[PDB]
Amino acid sequence: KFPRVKNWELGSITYDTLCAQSQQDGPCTPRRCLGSLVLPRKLQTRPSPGPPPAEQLLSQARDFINQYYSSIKRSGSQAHEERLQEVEAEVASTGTYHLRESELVFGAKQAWRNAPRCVGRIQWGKLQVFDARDCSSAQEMFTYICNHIKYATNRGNLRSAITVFPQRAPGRGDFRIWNSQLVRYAGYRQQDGSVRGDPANVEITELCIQHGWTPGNGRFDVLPLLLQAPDEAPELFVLPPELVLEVPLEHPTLEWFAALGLRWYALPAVSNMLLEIGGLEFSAAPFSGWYMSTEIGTRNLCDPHRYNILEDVAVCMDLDTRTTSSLWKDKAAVEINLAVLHSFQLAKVTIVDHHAATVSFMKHLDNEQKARGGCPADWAWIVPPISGSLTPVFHQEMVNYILSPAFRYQPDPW
Amino acid sequence: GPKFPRVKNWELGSITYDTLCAQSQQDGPCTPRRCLGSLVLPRKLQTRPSPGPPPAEQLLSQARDFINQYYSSIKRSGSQAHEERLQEVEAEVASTGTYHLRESELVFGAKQAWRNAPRCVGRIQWGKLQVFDARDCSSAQEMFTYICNHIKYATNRGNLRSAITVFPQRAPGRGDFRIWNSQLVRYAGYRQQDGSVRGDPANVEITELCIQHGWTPGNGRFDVLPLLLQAPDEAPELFVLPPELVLEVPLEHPTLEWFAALGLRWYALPAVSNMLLEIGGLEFSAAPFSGWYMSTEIGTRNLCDPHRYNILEDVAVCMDLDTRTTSSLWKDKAAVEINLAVLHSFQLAKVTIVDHHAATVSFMKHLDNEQKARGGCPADWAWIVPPISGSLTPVFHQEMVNYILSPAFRYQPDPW
Ligand code: HEM
Ligand code: HEM
Ligand SMILES: CC(=N)NCCC[C@H](N)C(=O)O
Ligand SMILES: CC(=N)NCCC[C@H](N)C(=O)O
Ligand SMILES: [Zn+2]
Repeated sequence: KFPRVKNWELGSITYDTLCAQSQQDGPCTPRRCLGSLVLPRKLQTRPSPGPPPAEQLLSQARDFINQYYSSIKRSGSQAHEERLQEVEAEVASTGTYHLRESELVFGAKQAWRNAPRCVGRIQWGKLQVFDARDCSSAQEMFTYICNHIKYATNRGNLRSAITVFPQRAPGRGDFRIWNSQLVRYAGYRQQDGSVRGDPANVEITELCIQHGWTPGNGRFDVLPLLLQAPDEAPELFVLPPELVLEVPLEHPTLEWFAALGLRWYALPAVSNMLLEIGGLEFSAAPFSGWYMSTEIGTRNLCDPHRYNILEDVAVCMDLDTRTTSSLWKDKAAVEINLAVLHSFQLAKVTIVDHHAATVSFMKHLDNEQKARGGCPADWAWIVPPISGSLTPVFHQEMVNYILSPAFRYQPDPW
Repeated sequence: GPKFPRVKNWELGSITYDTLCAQSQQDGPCTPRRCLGSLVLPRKLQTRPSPGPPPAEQLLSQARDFINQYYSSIKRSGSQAHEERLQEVEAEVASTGTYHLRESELVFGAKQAWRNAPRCVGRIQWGKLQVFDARDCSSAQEMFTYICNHIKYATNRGNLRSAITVFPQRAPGRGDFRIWNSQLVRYAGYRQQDGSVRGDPANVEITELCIQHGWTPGNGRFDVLPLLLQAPDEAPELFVLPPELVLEVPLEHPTLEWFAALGLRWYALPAVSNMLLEIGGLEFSAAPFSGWYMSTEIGTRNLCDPHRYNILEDVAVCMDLDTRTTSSLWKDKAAVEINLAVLHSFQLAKVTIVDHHAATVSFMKHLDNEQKARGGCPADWAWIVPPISGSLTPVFHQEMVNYILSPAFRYQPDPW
């Protein structure tokens, strides 16, 4: 039935009745918990060469349309009943249907709201939705992306946004953004298999040079985009420098930090996920908000398989890197995170630290408890990578489950 | 590929398949519909008081399974001794409704239970456990003697040795042997008039329970609590631990001279005493165990949790940090220094302790050993990854499969 959910810091308890609406299965079973896994083994997004069972697509649609009219307090109204028949009509005749701009906006916001792994969902209602379904080329995707970047960036005063390109069509190819994010630093594999730049982007980097991109030779070279229209070879487009806002990293008191020459971009814009709304799939729907300092300061810069700058900083800090018990790792991680915050604030670019971010997520949980009777959340992804139990979320139990609309992982186009 | 959970390590890109979970003979709280893995106490393992003797039928299969595990472990599966031991257990259950374990079987089961603990990151030490057999114990008084003996062997003047003391199993129509305290060593939690708590808020209940049972309470911030030991069908008796036996460590920072003036301290012996030890169906309601601390348990959870000592702000103020803004990362800075203090103080006092980095690295070694020896290892990510510097340790990047294997350590309802 309904799971009891406790907060070990306050002693409070709540039941989750929202998970009841979950119409999609996760990777867990009573025999064993696989919630710690990042990617689904079967919850993928298999091909769309043959239409989707009208039985299925139709129930999802009726449900989403139902969701939409409850949202505007016009359920059972006339428009509602007639909107349902339109969908019924279109599906029966073509095997698919289309969303109205307004339904799309509602759908995009709900997908974010439902994202179990997002700690910044308190902002879910503030999302600028760019309808890019009137797109027929890779060059057009690029203009749309450039407009999204400009708006989202807004000279450092970041504004959340999503751009939705054409939905998937049976038997036809997908519109796709090959890059995992609109802005990423190249990863160049060198001599002894080592890597210059972002090791996380080695592959996308190689695919780019393999399509005519002239590579640079730095640690932070902004990658070009590989946009792809249905059944066509992806096309390469370089982003106008003045559009890619970046932040040079320096430390408040450690004068030498700026020397490292480290930097990060201001816009976190995930572009390889799929947006599903009422059964319709949007293979290319890039979204962006703003960074929470740990994503850069802890993960991107200190992960062993990423920039892994932990030792360089510890050495410049003159710390005892001989033993683990000197906590040189913990000490250096704290200064790098401080530098990200300080640097972003100094440059007047939006950013939120992990304490403020998780405090605001706690309010969101409360808001959702009242609004829907629960909130799907993935603990491992919600608790910050450093100072975990120093934040409120750590001490809060959570229920993870899939609701629709939703953002989902999808296979790599190559 | 393999029809078992695929487990990946994102740091090293390596993959493995857990086949050991197929051996799980009990479900957890999750379902295809929703994951409840973050719940601390999900009504599943919960070994609730089942007074009436267990289905001889259910106890038999659990018993049969354990015995097979045991003969497997000594490489004698299918042997004559195995079959005879099998017939024996079945006879004893048939006539008495329960059964008993041989000495060597108890030692094996104890170690397996630790080996099987999903929430323990120090399981690389699982094969080195001192099992004190106290199944002959017949009084709260004798319980106190064994416990003192355990603490003395386990403490070993700072050179800590892992151990477990096993008291009599639960019996049909009889009271359970029970240790009311959550740990052989806990600090008192005094409720204040203004509403606050002096000492450790985690033990307020157990503190009021000793008082209600005759303990003359103190008024310190670190008062070692007495033990409430309960023999079958009898009110728990009260016992006070000889101060010389309870080893404690004063906390000082290596470079911050004022930290020591804070008067902070902690005991060296971490000894869980309220968990149930389950082996082949038999239930050991009282079987306290101990090992040694991983610095973050003390430095981060005990001293910095909001509902515990919560000393973060006090230390941050002494460090002259900006505690009015979150972006100054004042909480982080203070946590680090406090964890450093704990580590430094134990090393100075020559008392066994391991930092979160060393510990997680050794747990990664343990995961590899288990992958080969059993085809996997049940682990609870949220509990394995340290409360500070999570992604800085190797386990953070290691996906993990969680499931229940038996023998096992389980939670049990409070005796009162
Ligand atoms: C307003 C600022 C926002 C902040 C501070 C924020 C922060 C985060 C963080 C920290 C994560 C985890 C990242 C990681 O560990 O890889 C995350 C994940 C996610 N967020 Fe947000 N988010 C924000 C806006 C958005 C927006 C506007 C959307 C969508 C419209 C969104 C959708 C998601 C999704 C789907 C994930 C999971 C991605 C994955 O599985 O890799 N977020 N967010
Ligand atoms: C030798 C060093 C040991 C270390 C460093 C170690 C460390 C840990 C840590 C850090 C935890 C989690 C604590 C928490 O977050 O509350 C834990 C949990 C646990 N350990 Fe170990 N452990 C050790 C010895 C033992 C021994 C000897 C046993 C039993 C024979 C054991 C059984 C368990 C169990 C059952 C749990 C979970 C208890 C619960 O649910 O609260 N550990 N251990
Ligand atoms: C919107 C947002 N804040 N985060 C989405 C994920 C971005 C990724 N963790 C990164 O560090 O680039
Ligand atoms: C054996 C061990 N290291 N830990 C068991 C649990 C102890 C508890 N976390 C505490 O901080 O007292
Ligand atoms: Zn689960």
